[PDB]
Amino acid sequence: WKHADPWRVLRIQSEFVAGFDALHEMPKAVTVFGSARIKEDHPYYKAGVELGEKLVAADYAVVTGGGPGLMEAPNKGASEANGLSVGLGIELPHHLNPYVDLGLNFRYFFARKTMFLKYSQAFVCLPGGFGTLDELFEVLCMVQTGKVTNFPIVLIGTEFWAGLVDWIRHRLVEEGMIDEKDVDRMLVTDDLDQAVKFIVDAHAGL
Amino acid sequence: NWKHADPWRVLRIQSEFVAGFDALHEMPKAVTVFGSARIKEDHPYYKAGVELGEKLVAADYAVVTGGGPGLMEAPNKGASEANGLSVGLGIELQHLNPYVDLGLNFRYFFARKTMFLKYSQAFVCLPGGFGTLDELFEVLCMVQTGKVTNFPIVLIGTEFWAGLVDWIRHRLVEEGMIDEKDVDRMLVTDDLDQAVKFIVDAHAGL
Amino acid sequence: WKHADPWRVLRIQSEFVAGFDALHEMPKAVTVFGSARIKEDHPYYKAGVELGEKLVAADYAVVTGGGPGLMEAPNKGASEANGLSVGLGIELPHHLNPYVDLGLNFRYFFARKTMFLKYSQAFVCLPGGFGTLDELFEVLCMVQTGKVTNFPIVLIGTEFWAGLVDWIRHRLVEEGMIDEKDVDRMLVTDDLDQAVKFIVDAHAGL
Amino acid sequence: NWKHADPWRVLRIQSEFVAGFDALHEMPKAVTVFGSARIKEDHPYYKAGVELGEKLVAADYAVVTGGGPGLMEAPNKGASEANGLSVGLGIELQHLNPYVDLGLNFRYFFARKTMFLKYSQAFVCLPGGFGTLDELFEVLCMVQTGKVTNFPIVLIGTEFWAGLVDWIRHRLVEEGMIDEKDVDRMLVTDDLDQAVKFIVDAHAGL
Amino acid sequence: HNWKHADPWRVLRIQSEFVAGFDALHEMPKAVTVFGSARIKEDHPYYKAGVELGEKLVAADYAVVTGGGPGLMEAPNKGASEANGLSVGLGIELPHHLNPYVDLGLNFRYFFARKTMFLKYSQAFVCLPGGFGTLDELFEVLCMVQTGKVTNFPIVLIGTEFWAGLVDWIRHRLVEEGMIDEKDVDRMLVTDDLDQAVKFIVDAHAGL
Amino acid sequence: HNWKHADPWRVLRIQSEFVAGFDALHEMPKAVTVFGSARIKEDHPYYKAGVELGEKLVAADYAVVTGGGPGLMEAPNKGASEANGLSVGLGIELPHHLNPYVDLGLNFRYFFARKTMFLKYSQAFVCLPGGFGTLDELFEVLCMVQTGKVTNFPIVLIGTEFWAGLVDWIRHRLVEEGMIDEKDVDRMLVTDDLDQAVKFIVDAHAGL
Ligand SMILES: [Cl-]
Ligand SMILES: [Cl-]
Ligand SMILES: [Cl-]
Ligand SMILES: [Cl-]
Ligand SMILES: [Cl-]
Ligand SMILES: [Cl-]
Ligand SMILES: [Cl-]
Ligand SMILES: [Cl-]
Ligand SMILES: [Cl-]
Ligand SMILES: [Cl-]
Repeated sequence: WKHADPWRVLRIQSEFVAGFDALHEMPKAVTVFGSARIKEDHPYYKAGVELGEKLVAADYAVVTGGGPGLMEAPNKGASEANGLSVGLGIELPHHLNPYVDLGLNFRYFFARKTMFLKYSQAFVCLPGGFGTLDELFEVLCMVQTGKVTNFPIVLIGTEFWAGLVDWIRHRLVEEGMIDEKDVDRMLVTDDLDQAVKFIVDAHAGL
Repeated sequence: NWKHADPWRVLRIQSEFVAGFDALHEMPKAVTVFGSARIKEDHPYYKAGVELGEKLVAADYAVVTGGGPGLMEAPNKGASEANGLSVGLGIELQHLNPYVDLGLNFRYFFARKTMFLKYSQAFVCLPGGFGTLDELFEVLCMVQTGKVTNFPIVLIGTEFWAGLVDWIRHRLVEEGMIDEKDVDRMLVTDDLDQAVKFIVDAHAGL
Repeated sequence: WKHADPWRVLRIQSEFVAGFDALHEMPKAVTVFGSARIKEDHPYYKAGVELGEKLVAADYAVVTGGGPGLMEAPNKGASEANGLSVGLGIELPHHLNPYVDLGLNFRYFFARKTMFLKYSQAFVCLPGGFGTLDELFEVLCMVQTGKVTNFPIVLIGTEFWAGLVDWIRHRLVEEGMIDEKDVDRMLVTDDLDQAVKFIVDAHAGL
Repeated sequence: NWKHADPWRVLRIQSEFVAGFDALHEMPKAVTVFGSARIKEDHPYYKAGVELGEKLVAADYAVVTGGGPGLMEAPNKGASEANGLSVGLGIELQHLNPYVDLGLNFRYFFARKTMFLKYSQAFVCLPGGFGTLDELFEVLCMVQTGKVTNFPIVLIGTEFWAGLVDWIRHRLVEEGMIDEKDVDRMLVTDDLDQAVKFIVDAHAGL
Repeated sequence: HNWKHADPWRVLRIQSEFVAGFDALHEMPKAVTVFGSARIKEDHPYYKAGVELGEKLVAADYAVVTGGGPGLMEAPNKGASEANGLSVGLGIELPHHLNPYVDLGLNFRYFFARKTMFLKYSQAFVCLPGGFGTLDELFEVLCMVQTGKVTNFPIVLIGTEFWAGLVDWIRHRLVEEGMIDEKDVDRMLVTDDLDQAVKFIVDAHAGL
Repeated sequence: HNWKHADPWRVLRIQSEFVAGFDALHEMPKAVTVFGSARIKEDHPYYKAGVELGEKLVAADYAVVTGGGPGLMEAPNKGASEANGLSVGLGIELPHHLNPYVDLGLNFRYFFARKTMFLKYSQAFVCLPGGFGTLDELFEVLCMVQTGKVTNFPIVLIGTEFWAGLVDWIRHRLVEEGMIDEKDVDRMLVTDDLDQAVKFIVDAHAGL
């Protein structure tokens, strides 16, 4: 019965109840994603740290998936600036980083994803792999369909993201897969103050 | 406003899992096919999705789509007209295309997505926008992390997908954000029988 | 809605699902209770430690409420003998001891109590206060009513328990509140080998 | 044997909480009264429980019991015959005594117990066996830990309870397992108006 | 609360135990009762002595009757049973069965009924070392011998070193203060020699 | 995919922008277009120069037309508006509004339509320091002056130090290699004196 569907449905539920209950009081927040593999002496990591700090300076909780690399970097920045640093972890066949103040673990991928969208009001993507891209395209869809509103999307690293963005222009816009505004609405930058200000300005007057 | 609050959200989520697990319980082996909703029937990508549907049914697979128009309908048409099993898992936003034999409509994005991974053993991406991309990188990340196994990923459209693949293959691999096998494992092709035999072979002996 | 009954019922459920799921694989076990206030240099604590070790030597997991004092003592004994030491903690207006290997935290008192009874097959009470006595009388009731069977109850500390046992004889038996066997079935001892053997012997042939 | 397995246990537990929260939703202020089920109507303890029921209703309380015979029936009779609100929360093991105006039957011990703490603001213990003792030390421990507040505890029967109180007061206090106020706070008396006024006073100004 | 927990039923239960005991033991052949500590284990010298005693009693054609429990009650039951003699156990029901060497077992709720059966259906008492349960039967038989309620009822203590201090106190204090007469104590044999014990019994029963 | 994303609709949209622009600006009084970097902030000396330029242009009875964005487009709009002159902004629609000092604003999707409106409805160009958008308009007006498609159309660069290296290259390299004639470059004024700039324009427009 443990692996059968009746228990499963109950377990799924149980995980949604737990998540919603533990995050119910969350203040305004930004979710930051990026590669788990990048090390602490890398420029992207330094930026992630600086991004953490500046978001807290703008009164935002920082939410990440709680792993190492470019999840750690923004948690570290936020925590050491004495803001609220949240890590929403996932059980993988593959542990929360030491800079997560409010740590949650999720068994179900789909429950954890829902949390990011329900308890933050913008996404910033530092450079990453498939996990980062999975989140980026999900939120681009949610914005495009109106399931979330006033939800800024920012990409950090111009060198890094250029190829993807060019392809989405050069091919998806050109072929009518998306509207121009679906890609245009994203900010792509190397400037963290402008990244934060872009978020503040889109959230001004709620 | 109980209708927008958590207790009701939880019951609705449960209701959706239950309805999908019940309806999909008996599913034989299957392939999920993704692609842009906006492409019309006289387009070559559409004609290709009809023929893919047909060949998948000739290989004894059920064909699963998101249930909408365009390149979700094409494979449902192919599969349907070949007298195999055609499935559409819609999202509430419009109705299921008229070539769905087994239809379900989901309100929750994340619930629908789960059902693709649970009730099919391969993903084929026809050209598409952000909804297709979102599904592609979700599966790439499930394969990468071992959460699914023997789960082939095919992209149809060499010209369309080239530039994405080139960015992945050069940005992500070179910066060390994925391993080279993580991208090489997927098939990129315009040859539909080669796509099907790719899938068959990866499922050999189950 | 958070403090209202619909969410509450869902939360209650969620906690039962989580507990049953995490303890489902438990091997045979004994629950040990006792005072949280007793210190590590006290005779009762030494006995609790020795009790831990001997239960593991008889192939039993040791389950406690995970707090300090005479919960810690049996966890320590069991853990340092490389057996399975379980701590089932409770959120109080009042943290698991360092010798808990499998630690769970419960919001609901009634869910945590159910766990002790469902995932152990005997109770041993070291000397304690009201929390210990609450558990002792609950299990005495469950045995008396047949809700659990082959469930040995042992009290440790002859000097300590004498007054209570004498009163339950001198008054509850004499007045017909309970049958003689309801108190007689308990072993009261200072001898830990005999405490363990009493449990082994009552569990022999399942 | 789905009927003894966890999925069904969970649904049954939920069903029981829901049914109790629904039926008890509107409860005015109340006292729970405990005592042995085996004492008959011509006994003085029974006569005392009838008069206690009556006086509780004269003080504008509903009277809550476990719903069975003996010293659970006596207060239901007193309360009932004085035209106040008489409640019985039975346990499945037999039926509710005939003086219950508002009856519910529970299969789960732990669910029933919760409802006493949630839907009454004082416990009175007539002489009883292990079921009474179990409830008494549960409330003692809730009061001690701050989980309930302004929650008076009265024991009726000075002769009957003396020896328990003397053991507590000397063993537990002297060995440092409880503080002296933890036992002094309860009232032990044969005077029923003194018992009621004890409760009224502890609830003064709500 | 219950009829069962009140004097009318208690009197019926009492009667029941006398009846069942008198009925089951009525036909007993000649017999010795052996008492001693329930706590001693099978590897202790006393245990081994108890086994040999049961064996020798049966070679003298006696049934061997005990309290039917463990330790130095089981030992003489073992001895007797394994020599193909009659081994009897009259147990007392206690919180937390008869030992496996008892071949005619009865079980008593009432200590006082059980104690009557030892005096009525055996004709000698032998006390291996023991505690308060043993000392209880000893002083009862001694008072039954002194009052004449039993006649020709030899009493033997085994373990000279174990018993010496009790027997010295009884002589130096009870005799000297006139609480007993000297023959009330001189008539017990105290010895370590089991053949002498059994011979004391045989000889005491002979010429009757 | 959409009618909207195809050439028939594009041609209609193009026509629409010319029509709306020709319609709205048809009545314009005499005007100068000012260009310069969108990136400079309001505390920079160039910004302050831009404000003063707008003020002085309006005192010479010119409307002041800009690209309607921030930085050194907003500065002359501010100058002009706050002197009670006509301040015009012809914006280009870009990912991520007209500046708040624009009092006659239009917004263009098509860069090429917008660039036509600057040439058709102003009679002088002044370029504050700027980047590639600025240099683009400069070399277009210069080519329109050299080809005779506009006449009596003065061109002024502000910031002698900023512009010197461009103007030196144009003389030492384009003239010397015969790519332009020397008057094609000598006819621009380069200066830091805003009254001289405005006087160069006035004088160039006089006696016509
Ligand atoms: Cl798509
Ligand atoms: Cl193709
Ligand atoms: Cl009771
Ligand atoms: Cl009383
Ligand atoms: Cl003894
Ligand atoms: Cl000896
Ligand atoms: Cl001798
Ligand atoms: Cl520019
Ligand atoms: Cl200047
Ligand atoms: Cl000058």
